[PDB]
Amino acid sequence: HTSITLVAYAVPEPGWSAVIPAFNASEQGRGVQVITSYGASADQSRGVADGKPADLVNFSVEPDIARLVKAGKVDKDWDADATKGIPFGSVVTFVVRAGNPKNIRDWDDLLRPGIEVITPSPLSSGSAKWNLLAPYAAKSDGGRNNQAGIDFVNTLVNEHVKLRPGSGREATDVFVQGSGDVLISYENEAIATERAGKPVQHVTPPQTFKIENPLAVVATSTHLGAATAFRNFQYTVQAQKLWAQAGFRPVDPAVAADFADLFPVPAKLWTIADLGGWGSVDPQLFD
Repeated sequence: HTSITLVAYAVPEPGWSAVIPAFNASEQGRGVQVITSYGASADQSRGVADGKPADLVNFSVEPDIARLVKAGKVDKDWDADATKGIPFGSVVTFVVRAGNPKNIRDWDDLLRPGIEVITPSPLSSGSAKWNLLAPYAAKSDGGRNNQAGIDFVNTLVNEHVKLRPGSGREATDVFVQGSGDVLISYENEAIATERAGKPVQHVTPPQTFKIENPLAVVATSTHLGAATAFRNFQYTVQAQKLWAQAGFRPVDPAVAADFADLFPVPAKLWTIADLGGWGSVDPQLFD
């Protein structure tokens, strides 16, 4: 039948590869084959902004959707929904080696002597932006003492980050091969890596950041019938259960309640709204 292409960021594949078969077994999804493309979130956003074929976008951070809106590739209606265009999300977590040999439990543990932190580059990855928003929000109490938030990230980046992988997936790879003592990553990526039999576990710091992964239909697509059907299917009860089962925190309040016992609330869940939204974080960015 028809073919649609999803240009997604680096780590959402475990959920997408579970939802697409369910989509293809539905009335509107039978026959519409979904091609997928995963990579560094910002790199993927730029690709579609300058010609890369796409019928749907699913990026790590909302700015990577706004770039496409600024370029006429994503209609502005994409977040006027009560959903705000966010079908799922995650939290920032510490990926750690099996047994937590170095006993990493909190953000102060990343500043201990000799601890190397694995985290991607904010130029190409949205994972890198979540990974730095959480310690900033934690050490600054959500923008109140803005200086010790910066001063923490300062000491974390300069003295404990040397590798600069392009994406969260690339950060997971080099960490699995043996580089670094703690990898800051999505909770879904830690769950997916653990399940692949890799000898790692994860501890979420008491204060962490709420990851919200946006999804939007590409306006310049010749398949907005199927593309809209594939986007709306994500908010169904079944798809929300599937994302949850894949390790991604669903936005359906009933499914999120059903899976609340596997997606534990931290001591403090910082959100982009706590910092004044992306409108006040995106032009202030660390670098």
